[PDB]
Amino acid sequence: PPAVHLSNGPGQEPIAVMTFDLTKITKTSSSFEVRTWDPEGVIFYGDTNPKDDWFMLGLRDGRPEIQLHNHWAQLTVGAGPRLDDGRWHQVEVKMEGDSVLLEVDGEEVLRLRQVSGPLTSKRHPIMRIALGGLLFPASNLRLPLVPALDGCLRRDSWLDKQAEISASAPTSLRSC
Amino acid sequence: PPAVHLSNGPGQEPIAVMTFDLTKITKTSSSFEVRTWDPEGVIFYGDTNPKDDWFMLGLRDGRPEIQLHNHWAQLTVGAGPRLDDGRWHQVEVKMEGDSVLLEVDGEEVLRLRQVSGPLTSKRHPIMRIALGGLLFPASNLRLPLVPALDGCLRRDSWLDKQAEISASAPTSLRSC
Ligand SMILES: C[C@]12CC[C@H](O)C[C@@H]1CC[C@@H]1[C@@H]2CC[C@]2(C)[C@@H](O)CC[C@@H]12
Ligand SMILES: C[C@]12CC[C@H](O)C[C@@H]1CC[C@@H]1[C@@H]2CC[C@]2(C)[C@@H](O)CC[C@@H]12
Ligand SMILES: [Ca+2]
Ligand SMILES: [Ca+2]
Repeated sequence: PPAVHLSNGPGQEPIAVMTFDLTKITKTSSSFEVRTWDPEGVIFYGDTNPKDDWFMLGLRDGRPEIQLHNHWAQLTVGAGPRLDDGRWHQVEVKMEGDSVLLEVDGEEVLRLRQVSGPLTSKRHPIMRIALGGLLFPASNLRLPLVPALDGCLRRDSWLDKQAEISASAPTSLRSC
Repeated sequence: PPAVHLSNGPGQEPIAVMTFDLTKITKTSSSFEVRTWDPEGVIFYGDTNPKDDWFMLGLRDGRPEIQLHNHWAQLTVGAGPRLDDGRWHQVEVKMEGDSVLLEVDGEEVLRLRQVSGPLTSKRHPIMRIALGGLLFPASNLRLPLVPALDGCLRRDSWLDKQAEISASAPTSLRSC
């Protein structure tokens, strides 16, 4: 299975950005496998607005961390086991009603409840997903961390491929 | 080791309430072991103000759930494995800087960051801890649940015993 490096060069920007049309979404889940020895960094970021409607899944002290900022909630939460042990880990993020669920290696490790309304029914119908980086300065995070994540990603599926509008990459993706 | 039932009668109120003087606190951690087959309910509640400075640790769908409401954050978060398997489980809740940490059976399963300033340096210097129930109607929770927790508690330590002002129990505690 083809795998890509989650950091390019200095690791100051995402390795890829995908844009989706929220009105065409019929699937909200995203899943992938990640391998790394890096204890801190951004796995993926998402927003419909970089100022007040954004989300970030990363690692801090080797463990998953989600920072989220929208009309309903603003939080910085760590959960789950360390993933920086150099082993492949299955990760899944999805919506379940008004909640965001995080599953690691088959187990639910975190459920952020009351954080969102239906996606398709959101104001701005365009969602951006960035891999290995944010779409705003790391210093503007609720809790800053250094975004560079020295790791590999494979078997990824992002939201609903049928709603994907476009995909870009500042620089060509590197294979692991 | 002596153990007590976490629910008395209809399970509409806590089995015990302890009050502490925050200025005398030198230890914030609380720990105990719990056993139960009940998937939903309140393990313990805490506040300095039932309207806008409160906290609740309970179970929903068998898993830990924390609801917290204060000047800095307002959240409803689920995390960790199910604990309603009828086996004894070690649980520890403590402050680590501005974060609230939750450990289950020796493992950190949840860290709510940026949710609080130093306790000793809080406005109202009195904190109440209630076991097996809340100090306000369940309907006023951020996300209501039925508080009755049919389970047993033992080996409990609450905050700093040297700062404990008093302890009450609506009805006499029952042994498991
Ligand atoms: C977590 C989700 C959904 C599951 C999907 O698998 C990944 C995306 C990333 C973007 C999140 C969105 C949930 C809703 C958010 C928090 C909006 O309020 C602002 C950014 C959005
Ligand atoms: C979680 C803590 C601390 C660890 C201790 O072991 C238990 C108590 C319960 C009460 C919490 C407090 C943390 C600060 C809170 C959220 C205040 O803002 C309002 C209620 C307080
Ligand atoms: Ca890193
Ligand atoms: Ca119950």
